[PDB]
Amino acid sequence: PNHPLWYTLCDRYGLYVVDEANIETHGMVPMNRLTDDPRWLPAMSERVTRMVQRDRNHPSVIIWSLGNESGHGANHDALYRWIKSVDPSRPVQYEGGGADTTATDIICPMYARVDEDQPFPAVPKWSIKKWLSLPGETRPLILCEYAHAMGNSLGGFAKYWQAFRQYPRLQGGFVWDWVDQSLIKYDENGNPWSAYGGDFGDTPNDRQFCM
Amino acid sequence: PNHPLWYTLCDRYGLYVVDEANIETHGMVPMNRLTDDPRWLPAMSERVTRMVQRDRNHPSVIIWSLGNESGHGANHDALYRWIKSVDPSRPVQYEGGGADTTATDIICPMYARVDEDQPFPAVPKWSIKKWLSLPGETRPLILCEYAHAMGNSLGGFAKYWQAFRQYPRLQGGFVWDWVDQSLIKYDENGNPWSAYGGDFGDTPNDRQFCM
Ligand code: NA
Ligand code: NA
Ligand code: NA
Ligand code: NA
Repeated sequence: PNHPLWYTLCDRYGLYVVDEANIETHGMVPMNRLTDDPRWLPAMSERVTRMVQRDRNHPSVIIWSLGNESGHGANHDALYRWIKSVDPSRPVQYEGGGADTTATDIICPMYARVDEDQPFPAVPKWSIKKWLSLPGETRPLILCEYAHAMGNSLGGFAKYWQAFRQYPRLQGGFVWDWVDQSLIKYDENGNPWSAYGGDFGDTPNDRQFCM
Repeated sequence: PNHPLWYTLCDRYGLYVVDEANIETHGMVPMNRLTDDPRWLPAMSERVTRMVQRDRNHPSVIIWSLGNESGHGANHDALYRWIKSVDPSRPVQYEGGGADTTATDIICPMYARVDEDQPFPAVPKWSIKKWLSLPGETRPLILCEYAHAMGNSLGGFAKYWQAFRQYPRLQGGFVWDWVDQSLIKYDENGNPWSAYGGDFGDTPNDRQFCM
């Protein structure tokens, strides 16, 4: 959840917002180790419930998200249902556990490609065109993350947009991402420069992946 | 419906058969002028019911077809339901009226392309990939006709098969078609030559379109 003024500004200038609970357990092995554990349900519930309690009156918020990269666990299903029960006015989405679980109203993959399947074990990233028409599938598809804009990037961006326009149920996506997470450091002469992972003695680090 | 030996040969050699009622009113304006008319229901009914009565014991017959290129009329819906009642063991398909009407268990377009939409008024031929995922659409898609093999043709055949293999609900199609409908004529020396439309003084005719 963002600074409260953000939602007010989105209300007034006009931007659709996905409000997302402060839950990410990416580093766990497997990714759902905590989110499938009922002992972590209380901590998780608070991050979801208190977000909804705060932001539910903002028109800009159109979709609730259960967090990010925390696999798929029983705690997600419980909290998905909690939100649907308390606020039926907004769809709930969540990408974890393969982007099309029982904890999401929207197929919301990250970095699924337009035409190319990436058939990973358990959590495949289908071609977005293909994903829509899998046997039994009826949900809209909106990429929670796509077109990773790291450095000299966004090659093939046009391919996504051609598909979005051609396919009714391909309803767009959210580019990753808005702003380089660089930090200003100063050299011996007091001149500013842009720093990334590792430049503060931080180790282990993931270098330029923050930009 | 074919010569009765055909189904016995398909039973024994092993080919899947779509058995199709002898009903085509292609030249009507509009195409459903007769098939929407209750006065033509008795005539149409006999072409459907007597085919089913003749051929229902052949295992090679896996799908019933209501005919071809006759638009979509109320008579089709009635006969669709008749078959579903008397023989629940086989799906019923029919392409007329846009290939995805209420008279068909299978989206069965003719000459719908793999990636390119042809948005004709009333009876669009969507890209087959796009067609599967149209809002609310759940049926399998099998082209009743595709890859028109007229003369030097079948360009882009691989594009269909790549799509068929990638998309579970794209379950193939029937190439148009098996054999050239050329006829034998003889020159002054008794030498045979292949003839097409118009070669018999027949007019109006559609020339080489029979091949
Ligand atoms: Na779309
Ligand atoms: Na990053
Ligand atoms: Na297929
Ligand atoms: Na022809």
